[PDB]
Amino acid sequence: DAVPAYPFSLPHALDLDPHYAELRRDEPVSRVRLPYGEGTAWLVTRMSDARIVLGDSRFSTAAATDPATPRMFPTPPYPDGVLAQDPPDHTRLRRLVGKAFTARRVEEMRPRVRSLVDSLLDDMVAHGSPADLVEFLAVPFPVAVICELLGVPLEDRDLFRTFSDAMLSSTRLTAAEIQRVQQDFMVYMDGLVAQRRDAPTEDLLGALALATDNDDHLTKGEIVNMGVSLLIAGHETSVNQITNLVHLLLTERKRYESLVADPALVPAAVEEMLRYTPLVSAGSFVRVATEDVELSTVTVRAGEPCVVHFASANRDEEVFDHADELDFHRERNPHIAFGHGAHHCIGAQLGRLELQEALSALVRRFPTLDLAEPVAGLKWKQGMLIRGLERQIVSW
Ligand code: HEM
Ligand SMILES: CC[C@H]1OC(=O)[C@H](C)[C@@H](O)[C@H](C)[C@@H](O)[C@@H](C)C[C@@H](C)C(=O)[C@H](C)[C@@H](O)[C@H]1C
Repeated sequence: DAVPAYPFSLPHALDLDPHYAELRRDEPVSRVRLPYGEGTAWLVTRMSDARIVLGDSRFSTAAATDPATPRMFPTPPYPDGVLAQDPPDHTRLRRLVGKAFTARRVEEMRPRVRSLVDSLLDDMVAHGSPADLVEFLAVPFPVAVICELLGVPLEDRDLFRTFSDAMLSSTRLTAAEIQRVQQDFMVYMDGLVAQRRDAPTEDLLGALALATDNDDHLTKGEIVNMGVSLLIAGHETSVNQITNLVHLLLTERKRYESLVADPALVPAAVEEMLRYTPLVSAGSFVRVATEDVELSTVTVRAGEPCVVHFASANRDEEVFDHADELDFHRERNPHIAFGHGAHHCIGAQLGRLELQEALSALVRRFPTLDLAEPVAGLKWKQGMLIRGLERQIVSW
């Protein structure tokens, strides 16, 4: 049609396309053509609409498994995936692993997690300035945590990192490359679960194995694919967000300075930068209206698909004052960096904990921390549904 292509542009660093501000003011629900599937979808750019699309049972993610449905990513959605489940099947699927992810149990991890951080910043003072924060902190820290929590051997890091990168592909890989990797990841994760048949374990793969035999409502696909989801998300998010928050802090170095000063403002600064950063480069897993639903400016009809831009909802000038600006002293922060509704991030407390502990340590032990490579040459990941840096050389 004359419906525009979404994404609107190749992304630049952590910058928002300014069409998002235009769309927010004048056309906050707009028709867009997603890179894969057939047809058109409504793009949702404002906080109130995002909350309805993410929040209401009249929007179904399961309805989007149809290969004809528009989507951000080459492969048609895996039907046994958590994102493709609607409540109440979705609620039952999430109860299998949720206990592990409540703010209470995630708090219980802060000791082990801080020790791990210290050990790795130790190995980085040993190598000496300048060093690559990616090599020494951003990758090994979240990989260690999700490995211990799930029960995944650390010796498999290169294996699951390669699979995980492939499956967050936007334009870098083809549908058939990604379905291939998906099959391998399923068989590998099925393999690890099966090892707990006559040898149960006190870890989440432990729980996923007991479910295969003790639970009659959940298919083995769903249970095993859950293992894949936690292992992908459990390193892919935090690894990129550490590089992203650091990039935000050391470019306008006033922010890092201001945290060196008051290191107890780090929990608030993490929430503010979570609001400010497009971790999800563009759009979202799609929701299809199953009934007419009224958004701000339009009634989406049954069968019409919708896609949200999280980073755009988190720049809504009707919700956050001075949104175009990072403020660590904000009174309220009702951001949706972790989504909303049924599919609200399960790992949100873990990712909060890992971002909190990484930035605390750095601000406290490295007050001299600065970018020891040019901003113009920064190797931002290309052709993936998420943003982050491949390398971040820092001096102290
Ligand atoms: C800074 C860290 C993180 C951010 C910004 C983040 C962001 C998000 C967002 C926006 C969603 C919603 C997707 C949607 O509804 O379309 C989500 C879902 C999810 N996140 Fe996170 N996440 C983070 C950390 C983690 C961690 C540490 C894990 C696992 C250990 C994880 C696992 C998941 C899973 C499995 C889902 C899908 C949940 C469902 O479909 O019910 N995330 N995350
Ligand atoms: C369109 C962008 C989205 O990607 C997708 O839907 C991907 C195809 C999913 O299969 C990815 C690989 C799953 O592992 C998720 C469980 C990862 C978790 C972090 C998210 O939900 C994430 C926010 C995700 O929704 C977005 C990146």
